[PDB]
Amino acid sequence: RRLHLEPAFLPYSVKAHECC
Amino acid sequence: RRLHLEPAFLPYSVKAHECC
Amino acid sequence: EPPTLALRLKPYKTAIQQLRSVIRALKENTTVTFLPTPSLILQTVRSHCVSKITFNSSCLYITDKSFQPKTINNSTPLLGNFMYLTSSKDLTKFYVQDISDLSAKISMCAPDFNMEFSSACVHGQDIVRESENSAVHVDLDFGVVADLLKWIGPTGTVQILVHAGPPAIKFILTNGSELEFTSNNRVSFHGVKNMRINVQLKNFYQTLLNCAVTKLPCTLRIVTEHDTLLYVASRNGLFAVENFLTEEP
Amino acid sequence: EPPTLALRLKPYKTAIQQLRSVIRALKENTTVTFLPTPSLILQTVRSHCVSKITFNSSCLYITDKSFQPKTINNSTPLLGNFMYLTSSKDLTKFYVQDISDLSAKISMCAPDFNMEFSSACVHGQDIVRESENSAVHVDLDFGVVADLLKWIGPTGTVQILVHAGPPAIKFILTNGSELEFTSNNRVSFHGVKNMRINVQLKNFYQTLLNCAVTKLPCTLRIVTEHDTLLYVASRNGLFAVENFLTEEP
Repeated sequence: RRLHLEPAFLPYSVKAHECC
Repeated sequence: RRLHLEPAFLPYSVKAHECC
Repeated sequence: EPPTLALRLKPYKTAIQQLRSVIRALKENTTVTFLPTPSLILQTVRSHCVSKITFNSSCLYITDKSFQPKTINNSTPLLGNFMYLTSSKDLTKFYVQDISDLSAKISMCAPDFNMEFSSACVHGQDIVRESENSAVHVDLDFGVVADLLKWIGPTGTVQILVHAGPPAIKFILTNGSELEFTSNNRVSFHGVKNMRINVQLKNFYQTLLNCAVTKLPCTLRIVTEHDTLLYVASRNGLFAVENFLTEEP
Repeated sequence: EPPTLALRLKPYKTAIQQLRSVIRALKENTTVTFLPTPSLILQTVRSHCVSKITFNSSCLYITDKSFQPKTINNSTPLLGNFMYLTSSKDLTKFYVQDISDLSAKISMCAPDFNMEFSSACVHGQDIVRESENSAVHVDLDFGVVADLLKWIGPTGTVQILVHAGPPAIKFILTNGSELEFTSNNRVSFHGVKNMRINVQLKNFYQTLLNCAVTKLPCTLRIVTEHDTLLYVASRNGLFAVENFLTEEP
């Protein structure tokens, strides 16, 4: 999963595949 | 013939195809 | 013909030139995601800041919608900065094909040249996204953004204070200097709540610079659904610039 | 399988690192020629100077000898400096295929990457070559070359004077300062003739620097078969550096 986000950002993120 | 040589160099040159 | 995502060169070229500074400064912490929307998303990840650039549909063309989202790191094994390479004034064709689920086949053309490259795909990349609503939401004229940049510019933190009624937003520096904007023709306050966040000045300043490239209004939001985040974004008809910053202790 | 010319990476990598300075400074006046010998020739053309770098057989591998010589400009449409790109520490495979008489198909690999590019071929490119014999021919220890570099270094012309018996070679600057080398253990004089040429100091100095990369002896010759030329070359087991300079009035 290449670039890991700090925990604070995870809940505000979605996987690239479910993106627009 | 892309890069042209000044006349002074021509007699000392050969075509790339007859090179080694 | 495999699913293909192509760049419409006229608008794409206009877009990267406005983003030249941003593109050129990219390093190893950036990903490029190609979506069948169509869309192209660049996301730069830092510890307390996530920057995202999304190119809209007008910059792309998609043939087949079964094109599976493809994500690659921007730092390419021999070519280096991928996006920088797409900013070449000589580019005449740029497209991505979905041949395998494991890689992206990228094709580029220039006058008497053509190149192809296969980059391994990154799986499960998380993309930060703007929240539906939030604790605070203010829109600012570009001129206000310019004022902020001018006031801050040539470590440390900057405090962002928001006031309920009347609505107001204040940027406070450690040296006790404050810049405030009251509800008026230059700033629109949608959602407001009395709160104060602290963010890294460097990332904040950088965020303002990234947004300023649109020469258009910016949006600033403070989200509290989960950990407190500051959101600063701006967009034009070709792309949207979005940044998410976390709080500093 | 089409005729293929591949680079043997171990020696090729050793070679480009020694030539880093030269490779990095290449601009738009350089061609790359791929020969079935095998051989790879880089030739930089300037008004009064022609610089050539030839990689020997030990740096290459050729399958089929029917591989037609291919010449391309080093300045590639989107990748920029071609040879610089081949100096990437990540390179794991590099080969050129002769598919068409009109272009060269170049393939490059790196850990989880592979790229291909087709560059239009240059036709009738003239390659300057060292003459059988000449008016003057002197061989110099690397230490002598280092002395010359140190003496000249941090416009103008430099006079090169050669004396018959005893054999001697003198480099004269406009300011009346002369550096001379007499026949001894550091310089070997093969053919000598009383003559004096004038060359551009800048190109001469640059020529000495290019040759110095071998840390091995250099050859200096003054050819008079046609227009008077100064020839300065050096080589090692991987490549040969050769420069041809014309006289300044």
